[PDB]
Amino acid sequence: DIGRSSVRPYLEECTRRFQEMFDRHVVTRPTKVELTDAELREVIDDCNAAVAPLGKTVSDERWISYVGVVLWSQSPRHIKDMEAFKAVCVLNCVTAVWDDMDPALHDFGLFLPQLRKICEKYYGPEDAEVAYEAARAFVTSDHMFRDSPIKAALCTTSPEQYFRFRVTDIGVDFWMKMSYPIYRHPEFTEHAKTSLAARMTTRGLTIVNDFYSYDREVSLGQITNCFRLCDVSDETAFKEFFQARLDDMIEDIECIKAFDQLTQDVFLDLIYGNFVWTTSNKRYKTAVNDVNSRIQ
Amino acid sequence: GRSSVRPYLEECTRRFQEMFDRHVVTRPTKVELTDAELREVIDDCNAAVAPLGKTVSDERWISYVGVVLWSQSPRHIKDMEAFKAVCVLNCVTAVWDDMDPALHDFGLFLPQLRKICEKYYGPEDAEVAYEAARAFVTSDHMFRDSPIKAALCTTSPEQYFRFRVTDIGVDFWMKMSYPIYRHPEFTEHAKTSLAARMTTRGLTIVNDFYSYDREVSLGQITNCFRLCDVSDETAFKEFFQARLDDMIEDIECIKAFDQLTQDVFLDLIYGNFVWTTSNKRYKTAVNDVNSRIQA
Ligand SMILES: [Cl-]
Ligand SMILES: [Cl-]
Ligand SMILES: [Mg+2]
Ligand SMILES: [Mg+2]
Ligand SMILES: [Mg+2]
Ligand SMILES: [Mg+2]
Ligand SMILES: [Mg+2]
Ligand SMILES: [Mg+2]
Repeated sequence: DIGRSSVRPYLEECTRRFQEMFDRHVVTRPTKVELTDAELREVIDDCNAAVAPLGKTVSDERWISYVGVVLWSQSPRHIKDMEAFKAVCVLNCVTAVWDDMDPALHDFGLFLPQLRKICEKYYGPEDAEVAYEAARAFVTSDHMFRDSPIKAALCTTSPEQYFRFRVTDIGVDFWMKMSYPIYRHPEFTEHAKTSLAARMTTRGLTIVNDFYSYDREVSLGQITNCFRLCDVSDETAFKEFFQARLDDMIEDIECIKAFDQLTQDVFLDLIYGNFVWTTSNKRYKTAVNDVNSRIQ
Repeated sequence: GRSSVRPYLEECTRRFQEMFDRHVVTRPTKVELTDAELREVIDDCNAAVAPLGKTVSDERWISYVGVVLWSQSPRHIKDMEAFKAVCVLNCVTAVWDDMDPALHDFGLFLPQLRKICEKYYGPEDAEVAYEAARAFVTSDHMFRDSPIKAALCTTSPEQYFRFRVTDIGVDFWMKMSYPIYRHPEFTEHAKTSLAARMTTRGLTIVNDFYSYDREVSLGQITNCFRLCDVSDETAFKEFFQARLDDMIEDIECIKAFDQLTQDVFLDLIYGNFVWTTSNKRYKTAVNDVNSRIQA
């Protein structure tokens, strides 16, 4: 129970083992994108404008905590479109607010038009439609699976059922479909649109996020977390589960290395950069705080 | 030795059927097209593949189209124009799947896919259907001799079925079939591809078993039974049971979806099995309705 309410006893060791895995299997360190003050302010003002119809104010410190995943987990050496980068910054942030909101305040009529306005600001006409549909599908999925029997079944049955749910629910399909304009790389664009890009990266993103967001999520009655599949109060069982998940991440990373050079660079910067950001995000460091609290 | 699953044909067919009777129960049913409807479908198919220069016989079309007739969910059909579109799109992209890639002319074929979608679908639905068709034929082409395909199909079942979510065409299927039903929940699962991911393994394991002999003889590697030594009876049976286990788990989780959506999901998997066991394409290594379409 309370023994199952936290992965704190494993925090240091799992962090060390995560990093050791990346040093061995990815090697290349992720890179932080440095926005100018003008760029950061533009992103944040677009974020505020988009969530203002929903009546909640979001502090700069909160936005900065949301945006760090984009700053850390894109692929700076391959960036060609900084407008598409800023779009991903904004879209990520405003839908992370949605992910944190009480569903009672999920106003599709007010929010969906703001998502379209973002896409139309930053993307060409064709890209705007691809990014928008993926944003729409992400916020719709997050809404419709709150207290759903489907989510309960897919999250409590097996790791295979759980990660299949997370391809969409964690947002990585959305991410790939709004991020391919950053790179203008033909192969990457196709893997993004088939969702093979998302499926290749789902476990490495999800396992890392689930470990560090476990304590917050169980305190909030949130069940979408693979470590609820094991008794985290049982050290031996946890260790076995955790090794199985490292094995999952490793197999994925090695198969990702079969993709073309630019595509695998982007895929691996995403997985490894998310890890680096996750270990520095105060959202993931106490059960409830001013940057991870539920938005009432 | 590993060239054939023929020794297991009878047992595996019986066990598939037993599994379905225990876990699905509800039988699929065949859509009966009128003569005019079937002729409209076949005319559109021929018109679409005509620019590619290879004639396709009525018998071959009827072979391709059976999967749509058997694997939709007739109780819930509301839009027979969308149904006919799925018939045409399935068949013409099946021809593409059988073609030598030297014959893959995107500039001639892609506008034929758009013309089909624009005939049968509303404007939003036509874009969704067309994008999925484009994605399907581009994937089939770009993976024909790709190291990515080798890596995903030789590493583990997990990597293989991940590749099949697109390659077998099921994501395509869901995104062009939701208009048949106009069921709001089904439409969203189609668009997230959750629908496709729930049904991939039950469709792929069946198709792989019955297309193994043909595929191995053409040097096609996209088949999960190449992950086991099919010449080792003990190893095969262990592998085959693990695949039955996968289908069973998927089906039991599908039953958590809403009633109509799960009817559609399970009719797809079980109807595909019914059609596969009566399609002559899946009965010899090469015959006149499964031969490679070479240049
Ligand atoms: Cl949750
Ligand atoms: Cl193949
Ligand atoms: Mg979430
Ligand atoms: Mg969350
Ligand atoms: Mg989380
Ligand atoms: Mg194929
Ligand atoms: Mg084939
Ligand atoms: Mg096959």
